Amino acid sequence: KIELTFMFRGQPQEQTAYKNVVKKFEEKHPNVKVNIVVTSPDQYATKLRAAIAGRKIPDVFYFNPGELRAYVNSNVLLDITKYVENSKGVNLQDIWEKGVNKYRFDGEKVGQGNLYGLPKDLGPFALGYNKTMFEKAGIPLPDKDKPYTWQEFIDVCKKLTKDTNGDGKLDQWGTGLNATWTLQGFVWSNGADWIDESKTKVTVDDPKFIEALQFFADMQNKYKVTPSIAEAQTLDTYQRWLRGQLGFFPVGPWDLAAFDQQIKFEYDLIPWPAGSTGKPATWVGSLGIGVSSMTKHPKEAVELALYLSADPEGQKALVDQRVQLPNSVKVAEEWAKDPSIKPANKQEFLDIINDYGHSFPTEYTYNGEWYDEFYRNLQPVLDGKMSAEEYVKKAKPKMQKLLDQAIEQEKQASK
Ligand SMILES: OC[C@@H]1O[C@@H](OC[C@@H]2O[C@@H](O)[C@H](O)[C@H]2O)[C@H](O)[C@H]1O
Ligand SMILES: [Ca+2]
Repeated sequence: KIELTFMFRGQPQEQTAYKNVVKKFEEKHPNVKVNIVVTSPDQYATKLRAAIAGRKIPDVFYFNPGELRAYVNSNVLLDITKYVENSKGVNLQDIWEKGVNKYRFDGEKVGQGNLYGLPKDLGPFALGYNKTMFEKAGIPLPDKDKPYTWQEFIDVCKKLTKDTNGDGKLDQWGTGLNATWTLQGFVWSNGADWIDESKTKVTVDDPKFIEALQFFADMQNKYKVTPSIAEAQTLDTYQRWLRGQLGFFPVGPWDLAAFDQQIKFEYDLIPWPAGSTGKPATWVGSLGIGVSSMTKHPKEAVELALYLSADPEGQKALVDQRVQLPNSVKVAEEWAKDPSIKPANKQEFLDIINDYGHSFPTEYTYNGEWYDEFYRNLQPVLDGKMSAEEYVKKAKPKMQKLLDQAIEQEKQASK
């Protein structure tokens, strides 16, 4: 007799996994029916923004931690603190503190106070390598703890780049990294960032940032350890990694089901190569599961969010279906130590969460438009048509104006 709308995003395997777990929820709560609105990851932001613009908000939905403050100011998210406190034996204290705290807001700052969402997951973005490829080539395996230097990384990528079937054409490459998701680690491990410590000034014109961005573009254009521009257009590097054509490619826990189904070679996880700091860097993603401020059924809505985030049965089903690592810290630690579950070094995921992972810069700002503008016009750098130095000088004032507006608009919306 109760109906909830649950809006979310995922790759195909994730959609299937969450749809299955929602059916489990419906079995446990036969009086609640959940109507699903699901999109691809790239389509999600536009569809959720449209729902919010029309004040027709789904009862339960994924959202970006960087939107928390804005969503609170516009009364989008219900304060679910009391519903969670009164809930049957769930203890958020077993859940990653870093995850829980992204969705707390005390009226002034994120990280403390009332709960406005529950963590879907934490998403450490690790580096994978193709072990089959290394062993066929006779190249010593990467170390599981000590990062390659950038020069060492290029050296091995060059050794992996070859014509394996002897037809005269390269058909295997060291890597093929997507700047949207992998530039951050090179920037951060080189002691740079998109914005300063105060999170109010754009710093992409830092020589350290420029060096990292130029090195990144140089993998394709100068060192030539990737498929060509045309080859990547023909078949993107994610697909080429699945087919066993690339030595290195990132791995997130959300990839594991897809990789189980499609990857036939052996692969394992390693630290990212490190720049001038000598310390590896990468990001830890997260999404929140929120409840509409306007929902007619707040108890049931929070029960669904809890079932996906913290309930041992709901969580076990998600982890079993290989679309995330456990939200419970103790369960995650035991998971990582189980050698029957691959990759062998899935401990690297926890090392990222605990030690060397960072947040996206937009998690700190009121909106992310300033950062989207950096990426919007980045491709000529990546394809060698414009230098990193020339681009960041051009982009910086456009980014700064947008960041300044985010800062101001925060002041005006929180009155
Ligand atoms: O394109 C391959 C895909 O991109 C990387 O993941 C980035 C991002 O994170 C998830 O939340 C979204 O599904 C995805 O677009 C990974 O390399 C791979 O999943
Ligand atoms: Ca060939």
